Amino acid sequence: STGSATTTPIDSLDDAYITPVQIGTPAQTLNLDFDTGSSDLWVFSSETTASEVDGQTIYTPSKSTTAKLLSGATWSISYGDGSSSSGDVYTDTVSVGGLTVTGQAVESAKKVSSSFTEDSTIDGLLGLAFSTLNTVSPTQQKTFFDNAKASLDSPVFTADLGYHAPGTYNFGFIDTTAYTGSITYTAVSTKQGFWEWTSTGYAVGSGTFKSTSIDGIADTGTTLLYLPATVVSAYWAQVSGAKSSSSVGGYVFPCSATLPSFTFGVGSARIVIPGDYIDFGPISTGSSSCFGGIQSSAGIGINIFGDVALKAAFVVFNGATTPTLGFASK
Repeated sequence: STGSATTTPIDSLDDAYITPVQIGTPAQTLNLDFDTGSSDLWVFSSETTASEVDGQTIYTPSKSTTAKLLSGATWSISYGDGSSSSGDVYTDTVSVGGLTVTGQAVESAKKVSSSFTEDSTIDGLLGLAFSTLNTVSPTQQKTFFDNAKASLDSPVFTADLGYHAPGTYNFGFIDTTAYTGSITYTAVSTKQGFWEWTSTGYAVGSGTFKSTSIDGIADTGTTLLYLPATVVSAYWAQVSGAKSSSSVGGYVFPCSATLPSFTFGVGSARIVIPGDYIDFGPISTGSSSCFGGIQSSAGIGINIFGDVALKAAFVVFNGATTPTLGFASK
């Protein structure tokens, strides 16, 4: 089997991408944030505290003839940005782009943190990291991909995120028309439950490539590119007037600037992030100070190749017995 679904930016900045997902019978379509940095499929629901729902579409398990309460199971998650959610668990039929999993754990939120409530465009998350990170207790549950894998034509999914435009998540096949050149594959460590890999270095604009190992995660659920402070300083030093602002929370730059590109290495291959992809717009409405798309990871504990990096590439998440990642230009 295969599946293919379009993923759409939630706003004009590409702050996140939403993909329609069919849950239950008859289908209830919710727009979920596909997140290769986490491993829970959780949704706003008829069980979510009413004051914490503000425009999201909800899953109502009582209206699904295939929903079954997973007795005794609860979940609770906290994300790297400080947001969180928790609740109980159903199993139900879940379909993405024509690919159907029966008995998928659907984690129904009883509580969500304010950042989720305040984002009416995201109805929940669909985790695509390794199932070892799934938070369901006392019996950990499998991700949608883990449940589908054996049925897929090939045990892979691909992320093809658009810049200021829709893109595609495919399951079970590699669309050879969706990229240019070849796909360069690179080793993955699953020891932390992430799609963790090592970039071979970077360049700023037309500058020379610096060969240096940068361990990080491929994370579709993180907006920005978070890299070591040395790398980030080298980038922003090429933007007149850019500076790190403690009060804003990162590097800012004059909105009048033209940003240089940023290149990262994948083995001997190179992925070029155009400068425009690094512009996240005014820090507040009407400001002439703009927020940068490359930020320091120093306070995180891990480097994160988020959407800023991934949308410059066609990315293969190869879930073979020994997982690997592939990157192609497009």
